[PDB]
Amino acid sequence: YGPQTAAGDLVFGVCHIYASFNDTFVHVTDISGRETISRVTGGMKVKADRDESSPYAAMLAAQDVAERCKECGITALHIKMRATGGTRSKQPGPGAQSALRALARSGMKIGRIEDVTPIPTDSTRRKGGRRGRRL
Amino acid sequence: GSISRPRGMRRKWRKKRMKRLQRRRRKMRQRSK
Amino acid sequence: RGAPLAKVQFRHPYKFKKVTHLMVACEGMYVGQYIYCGKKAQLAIGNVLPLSKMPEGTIVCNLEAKVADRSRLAKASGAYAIVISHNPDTGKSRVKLPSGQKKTVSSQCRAMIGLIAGGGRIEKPVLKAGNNYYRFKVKRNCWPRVRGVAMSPVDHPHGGGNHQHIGFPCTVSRNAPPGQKVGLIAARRTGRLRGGV
Amino acid sequence: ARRTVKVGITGKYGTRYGANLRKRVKKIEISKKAKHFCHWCGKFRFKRQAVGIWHCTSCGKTMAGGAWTLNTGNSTTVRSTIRRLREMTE
Amino acid sequence: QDQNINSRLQLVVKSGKYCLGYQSTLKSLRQGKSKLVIIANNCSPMRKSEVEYYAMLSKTSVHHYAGNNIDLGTACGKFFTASMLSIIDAGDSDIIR
Amino acid sequence: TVKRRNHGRNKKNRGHVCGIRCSNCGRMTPKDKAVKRFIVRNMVETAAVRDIADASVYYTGYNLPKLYLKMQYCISCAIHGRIVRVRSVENRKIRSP
Amino acid sequence: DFMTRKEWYDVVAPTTFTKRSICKTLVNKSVGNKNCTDNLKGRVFELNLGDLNEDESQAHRNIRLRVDDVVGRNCLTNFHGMSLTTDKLRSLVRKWCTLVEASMDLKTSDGFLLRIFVIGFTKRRPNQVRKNCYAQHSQVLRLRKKMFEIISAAVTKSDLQSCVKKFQLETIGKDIETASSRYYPLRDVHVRKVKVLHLPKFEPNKLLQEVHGGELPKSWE
RNA sequence: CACCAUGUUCAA
RNA sequence: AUCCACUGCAGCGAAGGCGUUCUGCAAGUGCACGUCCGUCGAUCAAGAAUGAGAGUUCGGGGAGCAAAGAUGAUCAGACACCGUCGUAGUCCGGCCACUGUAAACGAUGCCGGCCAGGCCUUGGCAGAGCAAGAAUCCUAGACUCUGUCAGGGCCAACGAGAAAUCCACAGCCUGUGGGUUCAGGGGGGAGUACUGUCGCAAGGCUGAAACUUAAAGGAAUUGACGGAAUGGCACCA
Ligand SMILES: [Zn+2]
Ligand SMILES: [Zn+2]
Repeated sequence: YGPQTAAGDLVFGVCHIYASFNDTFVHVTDISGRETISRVTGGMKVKADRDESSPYAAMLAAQDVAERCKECGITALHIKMRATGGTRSKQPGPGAQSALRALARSGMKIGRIEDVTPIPTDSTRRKGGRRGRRL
Repeated sequence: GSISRPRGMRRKWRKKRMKRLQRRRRKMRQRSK
Repeated sequence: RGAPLAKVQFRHPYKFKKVTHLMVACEGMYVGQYIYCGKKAQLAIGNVLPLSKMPEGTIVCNLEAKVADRSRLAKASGAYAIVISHNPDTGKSRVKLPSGQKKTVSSQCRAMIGLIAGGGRIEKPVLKAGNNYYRFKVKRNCWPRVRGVAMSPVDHPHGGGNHQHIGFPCTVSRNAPPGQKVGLIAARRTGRLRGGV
Repeated sequence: ARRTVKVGITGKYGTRYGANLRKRVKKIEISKKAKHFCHWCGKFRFKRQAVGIWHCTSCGKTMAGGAWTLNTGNSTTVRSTIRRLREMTE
Repeated sequence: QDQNINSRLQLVVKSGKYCLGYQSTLKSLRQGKSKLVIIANNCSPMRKSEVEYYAMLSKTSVHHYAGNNIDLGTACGKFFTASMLSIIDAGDSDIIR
Repeated sequence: TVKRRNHGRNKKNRGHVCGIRCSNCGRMTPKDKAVKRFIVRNMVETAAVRDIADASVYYTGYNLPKLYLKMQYCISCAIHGRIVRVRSVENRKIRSP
Repeated sequence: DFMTRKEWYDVVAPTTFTKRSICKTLVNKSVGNKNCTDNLKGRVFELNLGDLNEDESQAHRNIRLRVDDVVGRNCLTNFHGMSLTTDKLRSLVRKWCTLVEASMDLKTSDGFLLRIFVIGFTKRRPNQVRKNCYAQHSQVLRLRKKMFEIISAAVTKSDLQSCVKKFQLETIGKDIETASSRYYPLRDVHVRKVKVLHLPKFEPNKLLQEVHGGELPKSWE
């Protein structure tokens, strides 16, 4: 099933792409965000714990979410990319460009593109003491 | 590195050992008096 | 009582008279003060006005729990409640009680603006047994208090034994009959409180 | 001459009840016994009659506040918050 | 709001005539001696109103000091208090000007 | 053996400088001692710019949004992630990129 | 499997914006006692001005519209907030300048309470040789008082519809950067964010025919 | 950025 | 709880330290000046007031982080680094709570005089300019130039230094003396013991000796090494 509109129109959902260093969410929802349509993570497409953030897992996840959002009736995506943000890291993880390419090549039209990494006007004490994650 | 050759262990840690010694001594003399 | 009281004299509603009511005193209230009671009263210390004319930061005492009730909340020394929020949909109001709880009471309940007087009295350590003697001698027959481990098993579920001890868990149930409901009544937890409560 | 070093009004308790408790009761009893400032007449005359009751021997005023001191700190901040709330919802 | 009242008061007490006190002020108001009546902010409301009424009868000016009786005395150079102050002879003070 | 005339930091006329947190390590480093780089990237690199612009509606080359990061590093992580490299005693006095 | 129990609703924007038929939103259908109208009542959508007005010159502005009433498959969205884009204002902020920020809570005479946060940056004169173009603190206090009274004179004594229309036609920013040259020249003066804090009673017919004019587009179904 | 501890005495 | 970006060879404060906006309160420096006083000043044992963080005390608060603890890995071990929790603590208030230490550093006492050049920057004052929104008017706290006073730095002679380096000083020093305070006398033992004094305590300040030893130490050089970087290379890789 799907929505009904005139011939020359595009149904726009919003695709939140959560690209942290440990996983990768691809999350297609209604423009409100209130109604999830389909979300797939990089950990649903691989066996190893490592590959949850691999560029291949994010590709397969954004694929398998694009096919289902087409099944539902969504044709274009306003894209909202996100890193862990807050205090962790404002740099988007590896499986972000691969999710973008997956959606674009798969066939979803791409509207706006955005960065919604949570950032602080000022922040709570970051994890790891004064000396940080000594390695 | 940041420092030149402590001729023993870390001065902070031997300072700390001295403090522990000193209050053990203090307790032994508080036993008597 | 720990808080001072106030004889406050109003006029009679329908008689030529003067009704002298008695209410727990507000901190700062003095003799000859002209407190004001009603819906159109102003937000001044000591005034009694409905819980709806109060902005959402007001510090109140002598708070009612029901409409037409008369001051059943926040009445001990240094007690005060804080008006958190109002709801006009229901005509009700969330208030933060001295216990730290948040109670919802109708916005027609009347409070008194300010603190309850006589505050700071638990910040003095009673130094003698005689101080607490005189304390409770005017309240009720409850002091001193023999502890149950020091009794005999005929007098308390804790008594007896060759060493003074409780042989069973102190945390007793809530459905415990009256007579074995001694110890920690329906305790959700025990031990030292650390972190959050 | 000076009659005590640390003990103050707590000389009445002598040796009993513990130093750290006599400390607190000294801080409390100095204020309970002292004459406080009357913001009405401008004289340091408020004597504590009972717990929470303070009578001014000059002005004659009778005020309710404070077990051991005329004004608690929460009272002085409550006055300010109530004043500003009234100021804004004039 | 300017605060040179506390400065002109030094001039009044240096040279000029003042009446410190409720009764002195009322006597100056009953006669035609007073030119200004300063009133401490903490004064009793009833005495405040009484002095303001006497001043509106005498066509005299009243100034609310924004200080206590303690501060009014201190501004006068005094180690006592004063709720009222009557200024009979300004001298060189330049208050009402 | 003072290695730097400014002792690893740009603090001058200050007593205390706010301590910031390294981007990855999470180490508290003074705001002036930290090796800080405000970097601007794109949401998309040219390895994907054509493939996305061909499927976009409101974007194209020279039009995609950017990332503005401001990565702050401690000296350890800077040297490790080769944001900075050890320089000669004479090339340490070079302060312009 | 979950799409079987869902309908689509058209999201219709107010009179200010050119494009109205947008955002076919989803919801679970009705099972009798519980309907989906009160599930859509409050469904805030963030929508770019570049799509609400179809011009790319305004594509750096997200507008958050709140659903307030539904008619058939047409849910009526009113103004709830607006903001720049992170890309936009992070490109705006550069280093050696000085940013002046201002925040006001004002009333639009409709009862709407608005928070307005405006951002501006000091400007380099063309002949300038120094690198600073820093403003002084007294200069920034004066600029902020100017900002405050400009934003007031703009939004208050003007209904929320005209306020939104100005936010589109960003006259507040230009008025501020024009008046700034007397204290310190400002650049890129834009309203960073606008929020609706407290809104009055609903008045559904008012919502229907004053913030819209009717003309509800053809709700395809 | 898995983990990688040690090297008898004088003599050179 | 904290005030990102702006945020810096920037400012302020005696130092510790200080960063959202409006606002109350008192204050400081600098600058301008035919204002006043008229030596009232410099440095300071004793004394006094501030003094990061940790720590203690009494009452609250507890998001996040986190000693101890728990706990999963790693390991030969690993109550270590790494991971998940987690208590005190970090936050607020207090007779004006106590403590009174830091790589509290510029490892550089304070007051005064003189000290080549070039560059950047902060705040005034002075004199100029082609030098600024809406407009086109009009002025404008913006910008440019010059001078000067005060401040913050950078690089470049003489000099100094054991050198590193210093440079409005670490110069003016065997061609040694402007004034003043504090501290040091090879390395350890030892900032220990005893005693005194302050503190609730932790502890601060004060502070040896017996004995032991020929070097410790500082700067710089050449090589070697590096689980440091860069760049070449080898089928003994
Ligand atoms: Zn009195
Ligand atoms: Zn790091």
